[PDB]
Amino acid sequence: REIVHIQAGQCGNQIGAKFWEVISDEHGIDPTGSYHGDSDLQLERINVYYNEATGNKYVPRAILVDLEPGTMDSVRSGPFGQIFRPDNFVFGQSGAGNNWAKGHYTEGAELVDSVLDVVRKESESCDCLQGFQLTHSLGGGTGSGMGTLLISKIREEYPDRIMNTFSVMPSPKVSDTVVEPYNATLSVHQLVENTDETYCIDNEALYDICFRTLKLTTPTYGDLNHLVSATMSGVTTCLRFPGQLNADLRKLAVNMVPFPRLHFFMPGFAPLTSRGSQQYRALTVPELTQQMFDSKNMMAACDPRHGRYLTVAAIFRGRMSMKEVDEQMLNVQNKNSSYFVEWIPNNVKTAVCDIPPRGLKMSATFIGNSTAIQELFKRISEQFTAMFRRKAFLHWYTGEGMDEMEFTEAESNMNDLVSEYQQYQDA
Amino acid sequence: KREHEREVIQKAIEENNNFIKMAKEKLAQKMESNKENREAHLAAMLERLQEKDKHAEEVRKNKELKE
Ligand SMILES: Nc1nc2c(ncn2[C@@H]2O[C@H](COP(=O)(O)OP(=O)(O)O)[C@@H](O)[C@H]2O)c(=O)[nH]1
Ligand SMILES: [Mg+2]
Repeated sequence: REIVHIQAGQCGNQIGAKFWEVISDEHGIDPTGSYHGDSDLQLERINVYYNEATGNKYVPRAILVDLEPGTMDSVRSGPFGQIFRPDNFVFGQSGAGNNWAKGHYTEGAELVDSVLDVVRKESESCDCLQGFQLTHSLGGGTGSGMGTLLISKIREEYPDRIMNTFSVMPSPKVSDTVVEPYNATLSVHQLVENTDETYCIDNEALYDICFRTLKLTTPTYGDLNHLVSATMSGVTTCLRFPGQLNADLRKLAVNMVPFPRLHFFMPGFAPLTSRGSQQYRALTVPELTQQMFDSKNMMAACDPRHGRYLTVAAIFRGRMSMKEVDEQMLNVQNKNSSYFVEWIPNNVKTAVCDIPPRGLKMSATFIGNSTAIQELFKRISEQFTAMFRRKAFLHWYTGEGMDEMEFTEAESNMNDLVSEYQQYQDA
Repeated sequence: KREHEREVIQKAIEENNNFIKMAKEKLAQKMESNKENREAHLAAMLERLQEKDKHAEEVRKNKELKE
């Protein structure tokens, strides 16, 4: 069951590269593409993400996309820059100017067919393609605008495949431009309709974690991407290593998505660590379970106590007592049963994987579908409305052919999504 | 959606062309209007000077019919 990976825009390519860097190390693949590991667990399902090449070389099934060559040139000169298939580098020259319209309708529409040629070339090599995963931000132009354009066209050509995304949400605390709420709202509209699974990665939460918890006075994007790569590794563990639970993208979707539009997940992770800062003390299982559920460990700036969990997927990594894990997992549900919907019996599922990530002897990754996620979309909607009520900064969009009505629809659909999440919070 | 996508980029092209078009026409009209006005001002000037000549002829004429 092969997965085709796509990374779009500056953010998309910067976390996308970091992702391939991290899991390549876990699968024992060096920058050359050669395997140098000591466990056979590493190679059993390496076909999910890697293509097998001459000399038993492994090549990521990854497609790199951008409307400017800057970031992708940095990727190609980065640590694992050479592992990527050079033909899978598809880039324009004009950029998107943090403009959704440019990415979706003009600049990106010019490039999108070239990208789909590569997607198609990769897909036909697959014995049994299960689907796609996209990494991108929603606050810019390329990843947000062209990324959702790609999603729409992939769904057209592969309507029976799963679409998955890692979507970075914009935050004023970590902001490039004022129009990020516009770009994000337009994108969420697209995501609600055309993805089955979306990991909501909030730059607000990533900032707060770095500041409040990791005590980083002034966090960079590099710091923020330490958390993202750690989270991305964890939520894909069940897909990359042998196991019985949530092993493919469809079975994850069937277990996590009770209603088709409500497919926006809160990722969580424990223990939280900063770059370089060495951890010497391994956490106990009770500690991992408590932390991975705490709001301070959520990658989406939402209070889980303000909502209810529809579904939960948990993945413990390392050498530990699987009996202690099940005990602690059952304790959380039994002590805080109110925060789990009673009309989905046994909605918490747990997996365990012997291989821990690098630098930690054990870890836990959390994937929650909570109604509390509405707080994320409400926040975006408020920032959106503040500007839109005065039609501020809209000329950037009307200049590319967009009409005000399209903003109104996007606004309305996100507010509908909010109310849908609220409907089940009071069930 | 594909049809909407086409309509959006067609709208951007249309409005961009319409802006170029109206700027080209607005300018051509101004330079034409300015050419007429300046010429009409210079023409009125010469005409006034040319009747000073006609007046001078009438004066010299009046001196010959003075004798
Ligand atoms: N976490 C993270 N967020 C980023 C990064 N680069 C940009 N962003 C965020 O993404 C938005 C800007 O989008 P960007 O990716 O630069 O636009 P694009 O290149 O046209 O797709 C803003 O909300 C930024 O905070 C990055 O390296 N890491
Ligand atoms: Mg940028």
